[PDB]
Amino acid sequence: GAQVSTQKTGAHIHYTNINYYKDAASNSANRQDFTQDPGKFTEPVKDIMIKSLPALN
Amino acid sequence: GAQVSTQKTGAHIHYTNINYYKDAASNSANRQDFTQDPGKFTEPVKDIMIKSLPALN
Amino acid sequence: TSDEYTAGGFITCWYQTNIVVPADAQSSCYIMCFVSACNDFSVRLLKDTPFISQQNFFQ
Amino acid sequence: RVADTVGTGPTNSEAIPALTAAETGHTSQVVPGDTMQTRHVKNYHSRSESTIENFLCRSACVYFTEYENSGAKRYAEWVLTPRQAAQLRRKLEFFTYVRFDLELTFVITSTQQPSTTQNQDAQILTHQIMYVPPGGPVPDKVDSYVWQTSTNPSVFWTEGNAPPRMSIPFLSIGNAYSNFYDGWSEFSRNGVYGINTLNNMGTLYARHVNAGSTGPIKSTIRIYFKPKHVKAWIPRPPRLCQYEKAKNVNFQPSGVTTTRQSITTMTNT
Amino acid sequence: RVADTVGTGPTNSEAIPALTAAETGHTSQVVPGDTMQTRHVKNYHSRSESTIENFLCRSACVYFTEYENSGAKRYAEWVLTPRQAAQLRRKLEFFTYVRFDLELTFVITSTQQPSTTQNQDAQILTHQIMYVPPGGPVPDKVDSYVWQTSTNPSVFWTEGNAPPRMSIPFLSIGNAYSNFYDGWSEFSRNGVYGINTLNNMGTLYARHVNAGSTGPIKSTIRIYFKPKHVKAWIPRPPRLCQYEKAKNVNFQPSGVTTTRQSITTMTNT
Amino acid sequence: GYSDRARSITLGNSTITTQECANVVVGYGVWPDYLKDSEATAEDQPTQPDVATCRFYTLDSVQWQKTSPGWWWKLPDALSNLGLFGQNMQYHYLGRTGYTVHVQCNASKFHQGCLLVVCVPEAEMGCATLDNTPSSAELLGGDSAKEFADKPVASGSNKLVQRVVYNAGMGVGVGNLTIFPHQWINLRTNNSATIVMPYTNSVPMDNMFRHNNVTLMVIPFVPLDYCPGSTTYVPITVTIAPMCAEYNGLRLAGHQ
Amino acid sequence: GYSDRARSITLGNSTITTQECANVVVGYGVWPDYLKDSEATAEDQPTQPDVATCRFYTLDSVQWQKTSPGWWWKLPDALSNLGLFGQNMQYHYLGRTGYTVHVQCNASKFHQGCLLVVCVPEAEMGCATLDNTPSSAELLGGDSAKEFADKPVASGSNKLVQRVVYNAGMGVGVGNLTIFPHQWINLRTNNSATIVMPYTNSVPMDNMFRHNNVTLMVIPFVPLDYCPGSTTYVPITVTIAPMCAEYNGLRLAGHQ
Amino acid sequence: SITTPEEMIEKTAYLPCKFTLSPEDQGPLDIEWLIIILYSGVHFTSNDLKSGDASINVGTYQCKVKKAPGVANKKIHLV
Amino acid sequence: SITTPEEMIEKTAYLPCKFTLSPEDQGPLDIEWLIIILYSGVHFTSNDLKSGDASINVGTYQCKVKKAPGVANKKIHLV
Amino acid sequence: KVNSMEAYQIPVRSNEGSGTQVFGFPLQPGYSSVFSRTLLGEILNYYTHWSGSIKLTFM
Repeated sequence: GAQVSTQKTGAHIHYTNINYYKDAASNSANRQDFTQDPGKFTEPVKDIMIKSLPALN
Repeated sequence: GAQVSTQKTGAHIHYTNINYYKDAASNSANRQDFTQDPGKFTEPVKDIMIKSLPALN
Repeated sequence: TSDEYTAGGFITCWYQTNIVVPADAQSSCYIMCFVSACNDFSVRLLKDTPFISQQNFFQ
Repeated sequence: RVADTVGTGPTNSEAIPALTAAETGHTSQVVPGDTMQTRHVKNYHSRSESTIENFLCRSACVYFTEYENSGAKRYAEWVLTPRQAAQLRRKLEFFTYVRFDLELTFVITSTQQPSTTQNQDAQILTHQIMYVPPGGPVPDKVDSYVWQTSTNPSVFWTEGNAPPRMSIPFLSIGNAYSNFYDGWSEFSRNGVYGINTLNNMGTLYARHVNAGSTGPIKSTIRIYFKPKHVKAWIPRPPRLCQYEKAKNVNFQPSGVTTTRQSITTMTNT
Repeated sequence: RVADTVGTGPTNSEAIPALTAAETGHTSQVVPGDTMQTRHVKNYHSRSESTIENFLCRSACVYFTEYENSGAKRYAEWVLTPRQAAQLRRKLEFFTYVRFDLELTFVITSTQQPSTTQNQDAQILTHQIMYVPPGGPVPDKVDSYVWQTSTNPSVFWTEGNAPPRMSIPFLSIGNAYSNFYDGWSEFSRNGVYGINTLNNMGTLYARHVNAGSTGPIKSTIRIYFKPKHVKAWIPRPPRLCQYEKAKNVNFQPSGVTTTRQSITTMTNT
Repeated sequence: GYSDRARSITLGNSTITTQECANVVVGYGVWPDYLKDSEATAEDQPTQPDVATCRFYTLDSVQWQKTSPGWWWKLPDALSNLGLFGQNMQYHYLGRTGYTVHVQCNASKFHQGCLLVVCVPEAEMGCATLDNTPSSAELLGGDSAKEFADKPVASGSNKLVQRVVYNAGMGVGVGNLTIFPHQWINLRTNNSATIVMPYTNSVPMDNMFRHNNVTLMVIPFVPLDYCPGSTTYVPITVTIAPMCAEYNGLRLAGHQ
Repeated sequence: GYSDRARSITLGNSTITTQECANVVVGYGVWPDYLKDSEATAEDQPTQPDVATCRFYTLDSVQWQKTSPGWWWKLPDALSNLGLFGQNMQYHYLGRTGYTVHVQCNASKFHQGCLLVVCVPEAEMGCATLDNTPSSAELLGGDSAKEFADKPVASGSNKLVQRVVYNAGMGVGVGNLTIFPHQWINLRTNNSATIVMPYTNSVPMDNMFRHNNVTLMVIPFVPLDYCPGSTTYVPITVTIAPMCAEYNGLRLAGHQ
Repeated sequence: SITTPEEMIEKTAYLPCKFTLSPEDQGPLDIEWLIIILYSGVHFTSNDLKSGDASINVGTYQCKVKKAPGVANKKIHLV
Repeated sequence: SITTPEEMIEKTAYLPCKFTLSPEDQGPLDIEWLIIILYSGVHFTSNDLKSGDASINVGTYQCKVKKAPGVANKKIHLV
Repeated sequence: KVNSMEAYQIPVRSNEGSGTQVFGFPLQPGYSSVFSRTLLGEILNYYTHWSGSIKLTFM
């Protein structure tokens, strides 16, 4: 039950992982979660605002 | 002869195990047995008792 | 353990109507209480009890 | 998975779930939605930590004892039993009959004792732990030939390493161990009561293999039991009173519970 | 992958990306090529080190404390909390609610104390660390029976080995931990403010198992927290002021920022 | 059309009828049976008396008073001198059996009180003197009930039993004895109580003179109370039937 | 297999169980409901508290004596100061609801007596002085029962109420009150009485402070009688649950 | 935790020492006042002082409340 | 294990010291009485004292029965 | 009352009134001395947390 994942590499390879314990709080940190969604804190308006259009008309 | 099982996880992943010794008293504890049967100690009557019906009639 | 954040509430009993007996019956009675858990009950974080103690090895 | 609440509304009928007879010996199986209006609540709770295994499968100090590298006490002995301590004894005696393998751990430590001896440089100490099954020869001295351990299990251990650890299976002549025995070992009914040979697990001996130094040192061994692969039968009421002896169930009479100020007091007095 | 620059040329139109209304509460989303001519620049940069995990997942000293093998202080105790130190507290309080597992490490060290005792040869020291969950019995002395650790987790460790390390899951009764609590634990609104039982994680106890020597020694334990598997909600403004207490948010008023010489000065005064 | 209050139990040449019964409690859900081939260890052929041994035996009666603490009976000892059950345990080295225990107490509507009837496995009790162990004579009464005490017993180099009622002689809470198979005799609702117990041991059979597998306890949680002019003498009667009884190891009679 | 004598009623967070009930009387055959779109006149959106308002409220208890004439309660007034039902009628201009009324009185077999429990629509009563009209304080008791008289009341320029029992305060025969929804508490047979009343008015809703749609009357037709040594204090308890309650016209709290 | 652990009482003088116990606290309870009176298993105003009132009825007066592992103090300036 | 290790004999006085040996016990057997007599590999009443009778025929008299690893004692008050 | 069987008895009688109280205790299953020694309470005192509904039976 081995997991093969990709390593952090430069721009312009794999590693193997096996879990030994039974609790899942014993596992290693999730360092490869690169999900973003800034539209909650930024631009949180009810009506959408187009960039080229005047904010108030 | 590896065994892949599921780890304890929250609500709302696997781990691997291999036995090394020959006796089976050398194995790890069975922590995932979630079998229940409380009807021996509780409700141990010869005639079944329905909830909505009077206990004695 | 005792905690004011996780307070549980209060359980009380009152006389809806009086106890009524005939002549030659005892007007004083007793009631008994039993406590059991429902099928949605569970516990967590196994720890040592504050009920048993020891000062020397039992013999 | 623990049960989930079912939603209910108002009722007016001859169905009476709240009324019963406790004289039957039966625990009522009423849900909250039998006596009130309830919403639907999916429950994700799990009773995983309440299993007999998880409840019992932790290491516990059951005994500790000392010995010296010089003087009268050169070796230690102890008849294996979990009734000497309070905590594991009280957990185990939730049941009448148990059946488990054992995991055994040792914590051995040494301390230098006060003396007037001078120029003391100490070498590393190795310890021997020997288990004698019931019936075998026992060591009358530190240098006794029985330490040859031809058949008896032995564990040699040098200070500074990991603690020694071994697995012991179920050794009872009977099908299950017994926490309680209402009877005598003599058919006449004379002799000691509550004593039998079902849970006899032999004796433990401990010594220094070398003396190490020209000055006095004292070692202590602490023994740890961990039950594994557990089975248990017949639940029993928890021990209300303080244990007094290791061999029997003797006790001193104690109040059913603590006392408050009155029957309507919401605090503990 | 971070965004890539788009190439643009000259413009003359009624499109006005540079003009907006900040009163709306909306951050403008203008690229450089909205107000100047730009070339095409593919960008290979990555925001991998700015994830909440990488930002929080490093070990940090949160507390350290001492005990001796002789004298009044034979054992140490500490209520687990990350608010005693400044650095991890300030990083964690970027958010209102967090949810994480913990990785716990210990660094235990010993030092010989000055004395007139002679012929001192010391044996190796073993230490016991015991975690008591909130509600359980606590040790009144070094030899207290509670050190039996029948159920409470314990870690034995001998000087010279690797540091001990264990994993602790999310233990909150509430869905998420709380860094801030605007309220009281009393419905009356009397009593201490900003205090609740959501983030109570129990107490830690530490002792010498053996005394080792005939002369005095003093040990120190340092505790290290590492958050794992992190989730966080509601971003908060960083702490401008110097922390004063562990239990509350009290502070001393401080300037919004540093002061320069004038509004056109390009240096820091 | 019948009443769940009326029940009749027939065993051997005996039959008991009760017009006011709560129901029957069945051990741990297990009806008694005989030992099977894949669970045995002793190799000789067993004897099964059946109708001769499996039948109701009625013991002496005790009087429920307004201040009575309670009574106890070791099941194997209780029937050790009664009929062919007693003879068969006298001539054999190993025995095996279950029980049907029926407790009886009637009174009028005015009479009030409640008794707990419980079958406790391995009811190992403690001596008043901490060093000593309780004497056999003190622990066992073959043809007579053993009585609990209300006040604590004094420990003066004796072999007595700590028969404190609120500790049930076993140093445990008396209100927690409900885990064990049990029924309640409530004078306003109940008349009798019935428990069917299977064979409970860690070994397949056992010697029946040096070991008591189960003990019957009757304890009044609510005292007996009546106004003047009502009957003042109220007895309690116990009737016990062995079930699926088998014996191995035939030899000269006696226990030594 | 069950007994028609045992009934359980569950409303909101409350539940009532009676082991000795005659049955349930249902208004005029009409179970309470909410107002429909084709019967309404007021146009704003109504509020429906449900579990918060529809639930059992228990009032003070009265003592049944050997010479008691009877008691009366205006339903809207009775619960005007009780919980969220009271708050909702305080902040609103229009309300609409039905009721479940449960009357309770237990006694032993020896105790004898019979009570009529009746829900009377528009129980408009008369003053002792012919020119005047009965005072509000005399007609209404929010947290207390109003008592009938046996002797006629004296008319001397006052605003009292002719509370004669044999005229039911409404100048009509008391034995003819049976047309209205009713049940009889007969101590030898009955224990409690239950009526489910729907909303009864000539208008779709009404203001609940200046109009009482229904009045509950409890009248002993046979007196209470017991021989010496029996319990002498016998109470009567009244429990009322609003049903399908809705409110319109939100404004500042108060009635003026 | 003691409520208002710093205050000045200017004036029979009532010195408040109301306290709270953490779930972790489980050791024996010990109460001490300083300048005078000690409570172990000037006069205290509450018979049920164990519940959480360590107030007393009479420089700087210090109230020390100790339940292992928690330790709390309160300083009051009586003028 | 000695039977009834605490008793008072009030009165030739017979002091009982009947004992039992655990399967574990295998060391040499040594019997000692205190106040007097010692048995190693007042007068003992049993010729076969090794079988399990350490009784003797004659303050507090203590019977010590030692077979490694088991050790048992019995105190008798002779009046 | 604790050193007797009277701790388990709840007294009731015939009153010259109605609406008086019979008993009251808080919802503290493992901490209150009313519950802490019951079979549920003994089990609870091995665990830091608890959740679920409870059943009180009165006879």
